[PDB]
Amino acid sequence: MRVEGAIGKTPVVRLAKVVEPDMAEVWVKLEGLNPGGSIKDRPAWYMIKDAEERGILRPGSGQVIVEPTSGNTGIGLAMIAASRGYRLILTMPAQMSEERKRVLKAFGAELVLTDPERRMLAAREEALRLKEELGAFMPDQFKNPANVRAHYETTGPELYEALEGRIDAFVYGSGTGGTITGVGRYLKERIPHVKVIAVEPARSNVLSGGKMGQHGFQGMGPGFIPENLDLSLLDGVIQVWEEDAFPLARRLAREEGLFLGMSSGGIVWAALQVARELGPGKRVACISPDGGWKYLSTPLYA
Amino acid sequence: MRVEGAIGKTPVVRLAKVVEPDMAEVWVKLEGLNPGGSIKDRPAWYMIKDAEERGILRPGSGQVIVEPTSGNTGIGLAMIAASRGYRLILTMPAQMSEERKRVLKAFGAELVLTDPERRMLAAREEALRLKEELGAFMPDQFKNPANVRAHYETTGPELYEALEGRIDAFVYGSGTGGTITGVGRYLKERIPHVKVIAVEPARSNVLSGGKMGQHGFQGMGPGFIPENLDLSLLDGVIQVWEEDAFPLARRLAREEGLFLGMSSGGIVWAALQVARELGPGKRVACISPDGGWKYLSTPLYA
Ligand SMILES: *Cc1c(COP(=O)(O)O)cnc(C)c1O
Ligand SMILES: *Cc1c(COP(=O)(O)O)cnc(C)c1O
Ligand SMILES: CC(=O)CCCC(=O)O
Ligand SMILES: CC(=O)CCCC(=O)O
Repeated sequence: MRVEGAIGKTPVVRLAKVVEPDMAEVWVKLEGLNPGGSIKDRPAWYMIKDAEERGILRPGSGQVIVEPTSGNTGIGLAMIAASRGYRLILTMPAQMSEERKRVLKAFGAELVLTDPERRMLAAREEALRLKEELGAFMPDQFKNPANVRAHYETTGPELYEALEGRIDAFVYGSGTGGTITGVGRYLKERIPHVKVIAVEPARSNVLSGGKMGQHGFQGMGPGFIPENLDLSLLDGVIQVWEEDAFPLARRLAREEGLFLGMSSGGIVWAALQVARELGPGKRVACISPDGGWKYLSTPLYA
Repeated sequence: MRVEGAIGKTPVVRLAKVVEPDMAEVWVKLEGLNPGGSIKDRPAWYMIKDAEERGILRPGSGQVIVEPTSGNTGIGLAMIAASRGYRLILTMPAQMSEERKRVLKAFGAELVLTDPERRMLAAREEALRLKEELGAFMPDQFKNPANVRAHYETTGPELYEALEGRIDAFVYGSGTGGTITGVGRYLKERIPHVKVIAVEPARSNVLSGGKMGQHGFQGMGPGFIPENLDLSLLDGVIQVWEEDAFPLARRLAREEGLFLGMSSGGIVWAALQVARELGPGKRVACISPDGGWKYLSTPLYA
């Protein structure tokens, strides 16, 4: 079995200290336990695997893959690219941590820095150009149906099976929209009354009607509605503030022994609120995108 | 399920690019995918669990626990102490990464930095001094049989089960000696011809007859023979040099998508030497204690 085969089958834990007596049960799936350290392993592998299936990519060819990403997707892709013999090129703002660059380079990925002023736009522009020049494959994580497909085929099934189908609400901090759509559809088909609740930064509450803005929940709250996010699935949206979430992430590490990432703090915080709403005899499920290792420099853990 | 319950059940992959055609199959169990990020999660839980079983510790008591460690053991214990409500104190050289201190403190552990020049010697003395003035419990990872029992009860079964009981040689870079002993006994009770081969830094070849010395394989090579190490299980000892292991560690990440730790580089290297001696058809299994994440600022990945 290759590294990709080790993707998924992550455990789920039930919170026992940060919950309150009248709360519904709260379960968290630890995606930080994937080979690449995050939930992106799934989408990364599926977008490339799908590309192979369609005859766009040929394994061990050295073919070029390019994607504009400054987060876990770049890591997921670098890991997969390294395994299947692909030449990966990632575009990103120069403000990128002199820490995150090292891991990406460790997998042999090529990093192309872009105007820190233009940001996401410049990164995408450069990636598109490279796509054209090198005739490379571009995942395009926000529009790629294979992103959703990964969670519809693995993440969803895993969560449903591990929780014996006893799920009243599913909570997630949407980023590319793939996880909530993927898991969302899967659970809906079998638990039609299940409530799918999205979570977004209060400071960039585009799903609530608000407007884009800076926020510290790395990995989620893109500042717009991506093509991969199916709104029809949502039964509500919870806005989370760094002021409440970070302290909670600290309680999680300290009291539950769960050292999770920034997006996790907001997501679990949301799950907790949904848990108060539903009450005893109900089970709320959510997902921890990644661990707290890559955020030791943020005020969340400094 | 609590965090401690999400420990283990780690995947095992087969190398496909770094091996040669005249080599036996080479399988690697990824212990970096445990909640605490390393193989230590197991002995950490077992030593604590054993203490609770014997009535030395009651969960949520806030009872003080002390242990000298500048590696993964401190992290696993930190996670467990946080999960079960215990007050952990760790002693270690003052050098210590600042991020490494941040992760331990994220779990609420307390740190005591000792004399850098005298390495673990100073930490050990400072930990004993604390056990004496506070009446604290001390895991004592090098002498505690629970360390061993953890691998004899989970790691071993997992590996045997995952490889269809087909294992010709098991290779491992002994640290506390718990893993090679625990897994070793397990395998040698079910596979009459299985060869258990220990691995140690050439620069601290205590098992080979040489004397202890400074080396870069963090996590293994204590520079002495620990109680937990059952020498009667060994069928050989391979010495490894960083000049060999590190380049390979780099190759594993770039060619197999396996971003592993320093000790993993030396262990895998030794595994290939065995894989070649045994020849094709045969199966060699070894274990990757942890991932590359914590070593991005070391000459291994910087
Ligand atoms: C990808 C990611 C998310 C969001 O999941 P999507 O499937 O992209 O909606 C949240 N947090 C982190 C840290 C992520 O990497
Ligand atoms: C603990 C450890 C080892 C050695 O395993 P033992 O079970 O202690 O023999 C090797 N490498 C790393 C990184 C470790 O943390
Ligand atoms: C909503 C996001 O910012 C997603 C980032 C996804 C990534 O590139 O890891
Ligand atoms: C033999 C060792 O160096 C062991 C290190 C185990 C520890 O992380 O404390």
